[PDB]
Amino acid sequence: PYLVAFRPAVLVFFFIRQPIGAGLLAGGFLFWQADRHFNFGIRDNIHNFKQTILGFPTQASKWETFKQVDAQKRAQLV
Amino acid sequence: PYSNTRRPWVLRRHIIMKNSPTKWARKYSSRRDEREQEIKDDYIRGMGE
Amino acid sequence: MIASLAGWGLFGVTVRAYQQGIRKVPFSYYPLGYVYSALGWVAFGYGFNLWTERNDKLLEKRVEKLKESRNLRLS
Amino acid sequence: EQFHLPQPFWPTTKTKEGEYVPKDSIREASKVFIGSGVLLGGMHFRRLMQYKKGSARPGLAKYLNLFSLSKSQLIGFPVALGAFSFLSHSFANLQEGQTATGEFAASSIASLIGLSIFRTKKPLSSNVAIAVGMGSLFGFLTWAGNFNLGDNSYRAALEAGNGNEGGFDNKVIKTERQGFWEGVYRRPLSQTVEDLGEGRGIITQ
Amino acid sequence: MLFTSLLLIIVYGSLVNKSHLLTKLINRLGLIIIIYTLLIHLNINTLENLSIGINMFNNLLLINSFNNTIIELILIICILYVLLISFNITGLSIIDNLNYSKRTFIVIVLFNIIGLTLLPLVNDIMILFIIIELQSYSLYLLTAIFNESHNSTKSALYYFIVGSIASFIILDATVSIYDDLGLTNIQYILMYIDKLEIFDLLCLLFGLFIKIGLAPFYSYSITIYSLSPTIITNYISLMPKLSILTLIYIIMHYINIVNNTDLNYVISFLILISMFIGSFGGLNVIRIKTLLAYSSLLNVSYMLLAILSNSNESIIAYIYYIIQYSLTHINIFSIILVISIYLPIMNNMLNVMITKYSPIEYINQLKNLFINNIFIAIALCISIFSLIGIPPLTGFYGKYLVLISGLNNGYVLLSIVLIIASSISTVYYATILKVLSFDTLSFKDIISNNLIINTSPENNNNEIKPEISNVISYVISSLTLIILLIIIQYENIVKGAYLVLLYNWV
Amino acid sequence: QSASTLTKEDVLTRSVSVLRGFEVKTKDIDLQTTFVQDLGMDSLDLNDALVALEEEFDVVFDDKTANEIKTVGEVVDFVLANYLPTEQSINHTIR
Amino acid sequence: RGILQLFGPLGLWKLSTFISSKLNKLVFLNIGFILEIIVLSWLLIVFKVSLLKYILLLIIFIIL
Amino acid sequence: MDLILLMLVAVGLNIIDIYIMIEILIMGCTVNTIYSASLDNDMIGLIYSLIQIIIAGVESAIGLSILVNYNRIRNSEEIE
Amino acid sequence: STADLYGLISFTPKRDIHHYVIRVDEVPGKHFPTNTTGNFGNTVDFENLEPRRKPINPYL
Amino acid sequence: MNLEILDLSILGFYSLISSNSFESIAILVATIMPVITELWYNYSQLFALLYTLIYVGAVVILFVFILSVINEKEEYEYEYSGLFILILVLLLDDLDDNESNDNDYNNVYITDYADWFNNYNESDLSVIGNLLFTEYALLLLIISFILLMSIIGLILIVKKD
Ligand SMILES: CCCCCCCCCCCCCCCCCC(=O)OC[C@H](COP(=O)(O)OCCN)OC(=O)CCCCCCCCCCCCCCCCC
Ligand SMILES: CCCCCCCCCCCCCCCCCC(=O)OC[C@H](COP(=O)(O)OCCN)OC(=O)CCCCCCCCCCCCCCCCC
Ligand SMILES: CCCCCCCCCCCCCCCCCC(=O)OC[C@H](COP(=O)(O)OCCN)OC(=O)CCCCCCCCCCCCCCCCC
Ligand SMILES: CCCCCCCCCCCCCCCCCC(=O)OC[C@H](COP(=O)(O)OCCN)OC(=O)CCCCCCCCCCCCCCCCC
Ligand SMILES: CCCCCCCCCCCC(=O)OC[C@H](COP(=O)(O)OCC[N+](C)(C)C)OC(=O)CCCCCCCCCCC
Ligand SMILES: CCCCCCCCCCCC(=O)OC[C@H](COP(=O)(O)OCC[N+](C)(C)C)OC(=O)CCCCCCCCCCC
Ligand SMILES: CCCCCCCCCCCC(=O)OC[C@H](COP(=O)(O)OCC[N+](C)(C)C)OC(=O)CCCCCCCCCCC
Repeated sequence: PYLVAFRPAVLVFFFIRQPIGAGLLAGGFLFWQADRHFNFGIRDNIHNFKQTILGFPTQASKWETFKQVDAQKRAQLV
Repeated sequence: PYSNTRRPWVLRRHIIMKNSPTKWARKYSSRRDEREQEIKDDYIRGMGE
Repeated sequence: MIASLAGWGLFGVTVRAYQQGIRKVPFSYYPLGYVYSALGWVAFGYGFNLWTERNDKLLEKRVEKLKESRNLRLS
Repeated sequence: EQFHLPQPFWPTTKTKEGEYVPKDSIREASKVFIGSGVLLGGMHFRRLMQYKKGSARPGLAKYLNLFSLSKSQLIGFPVALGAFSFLSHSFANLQEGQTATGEFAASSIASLIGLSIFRTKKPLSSNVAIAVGMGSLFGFLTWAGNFNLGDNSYRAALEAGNGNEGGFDNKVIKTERQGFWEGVYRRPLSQTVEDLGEGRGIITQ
Repeated sequence: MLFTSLLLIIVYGSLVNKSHLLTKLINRLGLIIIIYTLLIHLNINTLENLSIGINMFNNLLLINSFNNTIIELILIICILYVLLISFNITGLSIIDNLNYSKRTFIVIVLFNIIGLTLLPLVNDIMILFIIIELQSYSLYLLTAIFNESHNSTKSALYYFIVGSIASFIILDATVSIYDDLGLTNIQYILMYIDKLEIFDLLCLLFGLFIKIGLAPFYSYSITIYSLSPTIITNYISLMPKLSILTLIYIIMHYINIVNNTDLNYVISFLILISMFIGSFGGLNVIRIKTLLAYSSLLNVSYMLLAILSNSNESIIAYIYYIIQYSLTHINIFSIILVISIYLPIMNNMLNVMITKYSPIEYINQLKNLFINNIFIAIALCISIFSLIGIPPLTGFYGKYLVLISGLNNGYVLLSIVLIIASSISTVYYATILKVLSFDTLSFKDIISNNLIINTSPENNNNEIKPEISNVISYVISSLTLIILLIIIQYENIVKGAYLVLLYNWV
Repeated sequence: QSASTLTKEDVLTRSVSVLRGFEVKTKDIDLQTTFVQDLGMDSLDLNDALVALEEEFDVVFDDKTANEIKTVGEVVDFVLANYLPTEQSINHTIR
Repeated sequence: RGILQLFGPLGLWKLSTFISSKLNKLVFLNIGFILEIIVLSWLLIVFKVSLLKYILLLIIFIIL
Repeated sequence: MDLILLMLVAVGLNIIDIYIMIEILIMGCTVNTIYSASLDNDMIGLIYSLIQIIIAGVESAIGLSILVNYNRIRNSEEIE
Repeated sequence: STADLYGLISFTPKRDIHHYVIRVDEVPGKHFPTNTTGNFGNTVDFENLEPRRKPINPYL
Repeated sequence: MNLEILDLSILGFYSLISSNSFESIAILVATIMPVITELWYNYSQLFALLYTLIYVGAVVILFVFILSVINEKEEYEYEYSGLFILILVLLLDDLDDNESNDNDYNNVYITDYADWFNNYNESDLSVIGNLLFTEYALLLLIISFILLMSIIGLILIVKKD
């Protein structure tokens, strides 16, 4: 629980000593929080790019498999 | 209560603590997730029988 | 079994005789060393023969099972 | 009639005609080329950071110099590996499978392409000498069955009944040829004529 | 017995006064402890009863006839090593007093023997991590026993750092498996052998490969073995391999159940590189211990081929090879410790500095051994020819049995490469023999009164004074004749290795 | 690491440059070049040069040698035989 | 005295000297060197096994 | 960023900085054990976590003593 | 005979995910340190346990 | 806003620019504190407190060794780095924080169902001790053995006598 007590102390001293390094680090931190909160989808699309290029089953890959089974099963009944 | 079951942030963001042979395999190697995706696909394929 | 233990004692004589050459002493120096060396390897030789006699008994019992296992395969 | 030469080749599974869907050579070479250039270039700029962090420590500097790559090696290595992957897959598609000759050609050409880039200040004949040596090693690697014979090993054959577990019997004669790891007491004389041919003591004199 | 007697020795060593004689006598008590440990272990553990595999201590440990043989081998080799610190190796105080100046030498050995013997028995991931730390920590403490030596401490720092990285890799592998399955016992994990990620066990093997000095992690072991005292290098270069390789065999026995050929290829890649480095690495070296470090790397590659093939022929190959290689390792280091007595003394170019820890440090310090002691020189030649693989020495059958298992499993490339590796490494094995003998005739009639042995006095000038002490001479004689004359009993010894089972049964 | 990397040509070359920055009669300095005659240094100038040559090579002349030095070549001989690199911290070497 | 020496003792001696000189530069006590090699080997776990022969070709390039 | 070994720049240029990296790396294993054990409601994982912490502290002391004696060896003249 | 004996000993029977040796003699969970009766998810009856797979001793 | 992300962002910045050995002994403490707090608030408060009890004692012993070995080397030395290369490196690192690629395991939330069968209700430390001192008592006694070896090991390394 000690980070809750120390965080105000470390953050202000971080801005005092290195205001530009702190603003850049804090600015990038807020930007990703805006991406998650406002559903910009920038971090998700990067994740979807990494999985596609590294051979992982993507979200679209798993949904394509379902659609292939769905069309296969329907014809099996019709 | 419904909650996520993700690993701690310090585990997946610390510059040093996130590096290990098995963590790199889990993050960059698709060998594990290819096998486990087969199990999930069998669930929907086997519905018709 | 005397013939086998005779060779083991003769191996122990060779071990002592080779040691004398290592230490650069005449091979007649301290003749009791050959008697000590001969008995030490007769003791090892007697235990060695018990080990090998046990091994042949165990090998036969395992081979009988292995032959039954092979007969099933050859069909 | 064809010459009857010995055929010292380890057993391999032979794909039936109509099988062997080919592998996309450009696509496979693209992954090797891009992935290698990213790593080699990325590890290069990672080591420059280690240089800047410390340059007054001889211990760190000595170790960094061993792993340091020149500019022509940072370009030549991905190109040689990419050409290798492309030519290995391209020749494999041509021959309906991978052969030691195909790997010898792919490795020597890939080596010579890379050597002419990051070994510019050496005689041309020197680069060809290394390329022939490099190509022979990979051709030997394929000839020996890569890292393991796999399903063509004797242990695999022994588990499939294609070994010699049951022994031999001369009364049994087989029209079809024996397995690679199988030995027999007596053979059809037609098989000997197929192997050796007639002549110097087979059938005729 | 080991644990109980260690506690008494720990307390007793701190009670009595400090003297070289008392430390030497305390070392002899350590010799008696290991002998009683062997007698007690033999009295209760037999190959026929342990064939099935018996669980102990809430299934934390699992002893079978394959594990039991290695435990007895470890105890026997540890007996031979303690004779070095419990008796005179040279007989001259300037050299021998080093082995008696550290009272905790025997205590650390008994600490490590416990870790060595328990490691092949591990049946749980929690106890696997605990024991591999117990073995590693004792090795670090033994590497630093001579704390007034700059090189000995520097080696222990290198050993600690590299061995801690490997341990973290080993721990990280077990944590990943526990995360996958939620299970800690090996036999429970075997029930899910088809569903856990098998490469999580390759990470476990990678940490074990670091601790045996396999390539590409060979650099630290070559450095450490050369910098450590010859008495320390004798132990640390052999003992960890007896236990870890046995554990690797058991792990690879479980891995082969699922038959993952991708995992077999990565290990084959490490074996191939280690053969290349082990053979070409030793060609341009001047230190004998650096040369033997590459020899160790090469012989480990040979054994790992038998471990990789992992069949019925592999049990016989690995068991026989590990026994005969340990004896050859013990025999060579025993001779190297002895023959420091034939070193010339000054009364200079290159400013060569020789220390008391490693009096024999360069290959050319073995010069004229054929003249100084022909019987010892031949004993060293027989051992070196065994490493070469000259039949009918023990080293020939080791390579022959390894090749059988390797070729039976389809490892055509590795079988050819090792035989090429054997030919390449023969070049630096022959260089030892060239130094020993090749200048015999052009130097036979020379006056050499400047040797270390000449500093010793004479008792009466009417007695016969042996030049080498009794115990160390008998051990060298015994091991050399075993290496030479193994053809007599080879058939009986290999029939015994047939009975050593690892869940073969039928 | 802890060994000299000095050659006779480098030590002479560095010695000449350090001696060139002084007020010497001639700039043509070789091994046989004497300090009193060729360069023209009195008691104090010579010891200024010796300390200057000390700082350049990180060596310290002993009192016996310094009082008895005559030629430039003697300095080059002294530096080659006595130079040692300074010990580094426990981290500079192993890391 | 020609090609059978190049493909023989004299040729292999030059090859051995070149290779052994490279390997002698890789044995030195340095924490950073062995840590880099240990971490580099982790890529064998990450990489798919089909890439082994490309790593083998890359390693022979580095020998040069 | 991990595959280009970015962690090699984050480790400091002293021998003690290597010790800290080892402690942090091992601490990553324990956090992963605690996380899995808590989700599964399994006390065997927490017993494992406790063992890792004690053992990791043992090697920290053993490594420190080696580094302590290494520094003493350099300061060996001790004419005082 | 020598050739026949080596053929028997050196043959390695195949292992897969369907047949291999697991050294567990009894089912766990008959007793717990506390709260042995949990969610009643332990459906194994230790009063009527079927015989286990006894290991084979080839020398017996 | 998960403020632990910002804390690790600052820590990664200071690990790249750290120069002397005192800053490294501060990176360690700057690492244990995020671990302790996150364990306290998410997974295990018992092990959050065990970390504090054990690691702090190790940290101070680590700090006191820095005093005896500090050797003037890195106060006056120079580093180059570059602010742009530091921040770009941290940006690329921050892009990929998915240690696992099972999207369903990372996205779909789960629950557990409570039951009243456990009427003997005690802390996790009592169960850990119950098993550690009864079933895994061998593990405890080996750990005691390893702690004894360290005591002997530290003396035979450091003590001149
Ligand atoms: C948003 C982007 C995120 C980027 C994340 C990755 C970080 C940058 C690292 C560069 C990429 C290399 C690593 C890629 C993942 C590891 C390799 C892999 O798993 O394969 C992925 C890639 C595509 O193969 P794919 O068929 O799609 O995967 C299987 C699908 N069933 O297979 C490949 O072709 C990858 C290329 C590998 C070939 C080059 C490497 C060999 C030459 C360099 C060797 C490096 C040093 C040697 C190390 C070993 C030393 C003993
Ligand atoms: C991404 C970083 C680079 C990748 C490094 C990979 C490290 C692990 C790979 C295994 C090799 C372990 C050997 C030790 C690692 C070498 C460390 C290193 O990379 O240093 C390079 C070294 C120095 O060479 P040098 O050119 O003088 O220095 C560069 C000057 N700017 O140059 C060398 O000498 C390296 C070669 C060492 C010998 C390895 C040979 C292994 C066997 C390969 C051939 C296999 C034989 C069978 C062939 C038949 C099959 C085709
Ligand atoms: C009928 C008899 C049959 C028996 C003969 C069998 C041997 C045949 C092999 C012959 C090839 C070796 C003979 C020629 C090699 C000469 C080496 C050489 O001269 O160095 C070349 C170069 C260094 O340049 P440098 O020598 O200084 O000057 C150039 C002179 N024109 O440096 C180089 O370019 C050398 C190339 C770098 C090393 C490549 C390593 C590749 C892998 C190792 C090859 C062996 C693989 C063994 C694998 C298992 C090992 C355990
Ligand atoms: C109650 C709050 C206490 C902390 C408030 C002060 C905030 C400063 C940073 C605290 C920790 C944040 C992460 C820093 C890790 C250590 C890296 C470091 O070297 O310290 C940073 C400090 C700033 O020095 P600076 O001039 O900016 O950089 C060097 C320029 N050549 O260089 C220094 O050496 C000064 C360090 C002073 C001693 C700090 C000891 C560590 C205390 C950490 C407790 C909190 C745990 C971390 C919580 C934040 C996580 C990021
Ligand atoms: C300066 C001297 C130079 C060299 C001179 C050579 C002299 C040779 C003397 C031989 C004496 C002799 O004849 O020994 C023979 C005896 C008795 O044999 P058995 O019990 O009937 O076994 C039957 C033998 N078969 C199978 C050939 C029929 O066995 C021995 O003792 C064996 C010798 C020991 C060799 C070491 C291996 C065994 C130990 C196992 C530990 C792993
Ligand atoms: C039950 C069977 C064994 C029975 C005997 C075993 C114990 C012998 C002890 C007797 C006392 C003694 O050794 O006395 C010491 C003697 C003499 O030493 P020296 O070098 O001549 O010194 C000179 C002595 N002066 C100055 C008095 C002349 O040494 C010996 O003779 C050495 C022979 C040792 C035999 C070891 C056998 C090992 C077998 C290993 C199998 C694995
Ligand atoms: C496989 C088909 C059959 C081949 C049989 C084996 C022949 C091997 C070549 C002879 C080497 C020799 O004899 O090594 C002896 C030679 C002696 O060289 P030197 O004359 O003193 O010149 C050298 C000194 N100089 C130039 C200054 C005058 O040491 C060497 O060069 C050292 C290199 C050893 C490499 C050995 C590898 C063997 C691999 C074999 C399989 C490829």
